[PDB]
Amino acid sequence: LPSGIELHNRDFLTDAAHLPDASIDLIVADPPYGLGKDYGNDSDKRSGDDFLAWTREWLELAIPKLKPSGSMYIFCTWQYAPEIFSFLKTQLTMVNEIIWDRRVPSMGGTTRRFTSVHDNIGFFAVSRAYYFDLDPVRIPYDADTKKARSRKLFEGSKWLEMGYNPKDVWSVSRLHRQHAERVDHPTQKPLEIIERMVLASCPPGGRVLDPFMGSGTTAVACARQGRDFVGYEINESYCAIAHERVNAL
Amino acid sequence: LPSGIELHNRDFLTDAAHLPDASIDLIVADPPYGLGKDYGNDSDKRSGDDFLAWTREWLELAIPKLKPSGSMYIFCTWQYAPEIFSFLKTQLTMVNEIIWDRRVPSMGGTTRRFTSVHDNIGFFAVSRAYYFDLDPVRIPYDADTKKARSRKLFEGSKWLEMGYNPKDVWSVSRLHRQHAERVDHPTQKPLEIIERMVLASCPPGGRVLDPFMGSGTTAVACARQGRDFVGYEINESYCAIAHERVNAL
DNA sequence: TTGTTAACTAGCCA
DNA sequence: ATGGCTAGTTAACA
DNA sequence: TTGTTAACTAGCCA
DNA sequence: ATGGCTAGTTAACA
Ligand SMILES: Nc1ncnc2c1ncn2[C@@H]1O[C@H](C[C@@H](N)CC[C@H](N)C(=O)O)[C@@H](O)[C@H]1O
Ligand SMILES: Nc1ncnc2c1ncn2[C@@H]1O[C@H](C[C@@H](N)CC[C@H](N)C(=O)O)[C@@H](O)[C@H]1O
Ligand SMILES: OC[C@H]1O[C@@](CO)(O[C@H]2O[C@H](CO)[C@@H](O)[C@H](O)[C@H]2O)[C@@H](O)[C@@H]1O
Ligand SMILES: OC[C@H]1O[C@@](CO)(O[C@H]2O[C@H](CO)[C@@H](O)[C@H](O)[C@H]2O)[C@@H](O)[C@@H]1O
Repeated sequence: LPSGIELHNRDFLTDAAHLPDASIDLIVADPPYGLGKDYGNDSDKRSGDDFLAWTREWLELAIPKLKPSGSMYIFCTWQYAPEIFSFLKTQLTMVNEIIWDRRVPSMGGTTRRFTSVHDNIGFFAVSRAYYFDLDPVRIPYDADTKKARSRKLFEGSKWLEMGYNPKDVWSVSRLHRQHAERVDHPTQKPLEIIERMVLASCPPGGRVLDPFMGSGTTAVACARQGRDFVGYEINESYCAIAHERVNAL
Repeated sequence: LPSGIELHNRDFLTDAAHLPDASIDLIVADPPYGLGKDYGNDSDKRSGDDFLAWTREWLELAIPKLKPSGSMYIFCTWQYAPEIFSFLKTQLTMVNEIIWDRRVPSMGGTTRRFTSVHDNIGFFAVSRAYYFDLDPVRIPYDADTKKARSRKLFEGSKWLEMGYNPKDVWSVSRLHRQHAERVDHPTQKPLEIIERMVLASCPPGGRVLDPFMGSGTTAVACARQGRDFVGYEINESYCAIAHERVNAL
């Protein structure tokens, strides 16, 4: 694999010790949500106080690995977001809560509540001096839409000419099973979302840690965009897929 | 003043005794977020532990008013939601976390974080047997979309023939100052989303409590849908607007 | 145009 | 305390 | 077609 | 301690 792409087929909680502290620029964490999915293991078969307990366990291993300029995005479900976010706010400062609007709702058959269509992303920072560069993640307008938004009072503004902030709600559809990007993983994440996080919060060439990389989506994002990557995945097939994904760019 | 609609220019926290315990079917709470706004008072000038203590205070007076079949929606900001939702999960059960996608981002000037385009809403219930009816709030398809979505596998399905679950992300644009629904209030909530709350979670004839009603958006929703309403707002200018909005029906 | 499917069924009754 | 049966669930990829 | 604005800048310096 | 100054911020209503 490319230079700084480290794919470790190891359990993160037993191998984090090997990771030097204050050595990571960004953590992109998409840990098991506690939703009972089949990852080839029981990672997502915990729930309630056990899952929160386990979530603190790995969080405490990972946080020290952050450089004083580093940041972290952590995916979770509204079912455990308040407790997780509350805990992280005693360790880090929360810069943002990003809502990933997945467009395609979860199935089931319910009629007694609203259907799930968002995941929660918590954007945290070690200190007020965190690295964040908006320019590479700015969304430029097409011609028609730029014409619709332009006004004398805005002419020349950066948001208008270079592009606008993605905001705290990211509308990006889940990857259909037949989507070109899809691989044999149950909980894949659109590269679009992961790349944005990598480009705005990791200095180019910086190091990004993904404690539970699955298909190496973060790896791919770091490969392109030129950034370093350390990642752990217990499932060997996932580690496999990941290598494949990174050895195709 | 229509019958069933009752409006008060008082502090809820001090008049809660007047509200019989277990008399309300739904609480639509759009309380101060803790963001520095000026409602003619300093209610939104609290922050940190001081905001949350006040938040959990009025919450403790409101909850016992909910009948066993009751439910609640509480608007809040990501900056205090994890704490608020964590506290409420110890009292009630959380059925959903609804994201209000405001569409129009907050202004300021930053480039150091993601701009805000969502407020948070916690949907809670006293008991597992909470009232909830989706049919009044199903979103029907237009000829074009129904055609795009229809497949033999889905033909005859309630969600296709009648309309879909609005989901837990609600993309409804904030009300522009020049919008015909806009009245002189700094933080008005679109009736579209308040009405949805009233329709799904309050039986026709039920009583709705809004402890910080502001401009009366919940009063109007109930009036238009045949629900009873009780509301509180310490600012009389706002209270007058609420009278007007209700009376113009 | 179409087959297919994706991190987040649930209330009864037995 | 625990299943299983039912009526029920969408946007977008190929 | 264009004016205008909405629940949530942020760091520096005299 | 405290303004003030800076570079800077969008979709949609009328
Ligand atoms: N202790 C552990 N160490 C490393 N990986 C783990 C551990 N426990 C669970 N996992 C993996 O973490 C992954 C969580 C997934 N959400 C990762 C998905 C990944 N973001 C993707 O886009 O493909 C699963 O594939 C698990 O197998
Ligand atoms: N103790 C209190 N009792 C009643 N109202 C209060 C109290 N404290 C603050 N408020 C009001 O609560 C309101 C909160 C607003 N967000 C209401 C807006 C309302 N949802 C609307 O759509 O117009 C403000 O108008 C405050 O003045
Ligand atoms: O408020 C529901 C919320 O609680 C969670 C964990 O945060 O589950 C806990 O509470 C449930 C209450 O219905 C219990 O069923 C469950 O056993 C307990 O762990 C989430 O499941 C849910 O989002
Ligand atoms: O700090 C950004 C600041 O700009 C404000 C201040 O009024 O307003 C925006 O909209 C105004 C109405 O025309 C413009 O005059 C102003 O230049 C523009 O930035 C607020 O939205 C915001 O706090």
